[PDB]
Amino acid sequence: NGKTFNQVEIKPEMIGHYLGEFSITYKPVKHSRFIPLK
Amino acid sequence: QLIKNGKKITAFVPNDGCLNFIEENDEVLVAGFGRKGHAVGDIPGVRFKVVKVANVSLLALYKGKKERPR
Amino acid sequence: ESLQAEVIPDPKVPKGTSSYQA
Amino acid sequence: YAPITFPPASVLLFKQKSNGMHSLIATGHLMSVDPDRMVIKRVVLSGHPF
Amino acid sequence: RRPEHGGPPELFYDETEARKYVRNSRMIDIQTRMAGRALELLYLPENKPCYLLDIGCGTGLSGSYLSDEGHYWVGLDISPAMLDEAVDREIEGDLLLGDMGQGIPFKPGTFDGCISISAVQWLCNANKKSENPAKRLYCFFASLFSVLVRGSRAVLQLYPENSEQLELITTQATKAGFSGGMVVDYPNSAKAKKFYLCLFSGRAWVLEKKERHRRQGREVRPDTQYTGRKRKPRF
RNA sequence: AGUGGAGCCUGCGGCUUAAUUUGCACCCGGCCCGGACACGGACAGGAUUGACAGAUUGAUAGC
Ligand SMILES: Nc1ncnc2c1ncn2[C@@H]1O[C@H](CSCC[C@H](N)C(=O)O)[C@@H](O)[C@H]1O
Repeated sequence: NGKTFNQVEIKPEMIGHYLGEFSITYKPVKHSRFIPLK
Repeated sequence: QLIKNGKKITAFVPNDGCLNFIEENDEVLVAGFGRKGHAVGDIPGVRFKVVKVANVSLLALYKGKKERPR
Repeated sequence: ESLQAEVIPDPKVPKGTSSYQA
Repeated sequence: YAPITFPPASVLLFKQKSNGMHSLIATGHLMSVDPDRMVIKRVVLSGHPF
Repeated sequence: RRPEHGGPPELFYDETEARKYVRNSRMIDIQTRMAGRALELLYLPENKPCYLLDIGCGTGLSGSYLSDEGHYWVGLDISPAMLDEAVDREIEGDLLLGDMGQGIPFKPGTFDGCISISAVQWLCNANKKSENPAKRLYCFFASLFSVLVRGSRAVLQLYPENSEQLELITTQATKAGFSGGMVVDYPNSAKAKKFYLCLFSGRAWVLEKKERHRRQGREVRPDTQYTGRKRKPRF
């Protein structure tokens, strides 16, 4: 995937898809008020 | 505190390196600062400078020419 | 008389899945 | 770490030689007796701005 | 350009304007959002059903927010059509068809807090000849100061068209007895420029000498890092 | 006439990231080579050069 290797089974229903779909190259994005006292 | 009259004065040391030769209860020879009884144009309210300590000059101690006893 | 106490007297992931893919 | 001594006191430092003689290395006065004085070891890391 | 510049607030906010007001999706969102910041900025007693005064309720948008928070309130409005559609929305708090500049008719020390969302910028423009902007603002602020329990904060969200507007509002408030300031949340941000008037009711010597000699016009050594530096200790 | 409202696209911030380059530059892995001078070591008992085949490797290769 650019950095590491991901191991995958080859299932019979995996027939129509590329190999690169099964190793995602990016990680998902996972992303206190003033009150005056005087 | 001066010996011959018991008066207290505040005396100047040429740098902080020379002050390490001075300890409490050392006999010190003191002169005036240099403008004839007037204080310093830089340090407010000091008129005296240390000349000798333990019968050796601060110039001889600061230049390694002589050592002082204790 | 003082005492000679110099010190204190008081005492779910598949096998081949990488950590990235996980 | 040393027993309390009230100043003034003179400070002689000696290093023991192999032949048994003590060689004099220092000279001075006992400044103070307090553990509140802290020593600060400093480490400098160096980097190259490539 | 501005709703305020149109003219008399009542004549501007007619039945047509009122219908379009509640139909506007932005109006709903921005007003509830501003009322949230208003109730937060004013430091109401925490975990306490408060008694606020809606100086500019209009459609009862800010009012409905206070009802949801459990804070009972009284509305005040110059637009009859807007108050009709506010009572058609069935808001919990009571309403009253009156003028802010004229004066709030409540016992001194009755409301613990006051919510005013976009309504005080209309008092700085004399729509009639008798209308006096300074006097109208002052009278309103003085009445509010008294009506409000001495100590409770009266948050006042405003939309100034210039500095003169803000200047007038602030002077007429500070001289009426209102103390505090103004919290401009997100001041640089323009779409979030929210002005809330929170108003509670209770070697250098050698350098100078060388410049002296330079102005006198004689030859002066060039100024370097060795200008004033002690050469040595002196014995 | 609009924009500021809504959906989409894009530019600066910010957030995630190995990198999301910057006022193919970025990231993850694998090759190639990198002084003489002085002094002290090993060196014809042998210093050192080239090499088939197999393998490691994402792949092959006396690198
Ligand atoms: N002098 C005055 N006296 C009373 N109400 C006034 C006034 N000048 C303006 N207003 C009111 O200011 C309002 C502007 S809109 C206020 C409603 C608020 N934005 C909300 O929806 O929560 C109008 O409803 C108008 O009646």
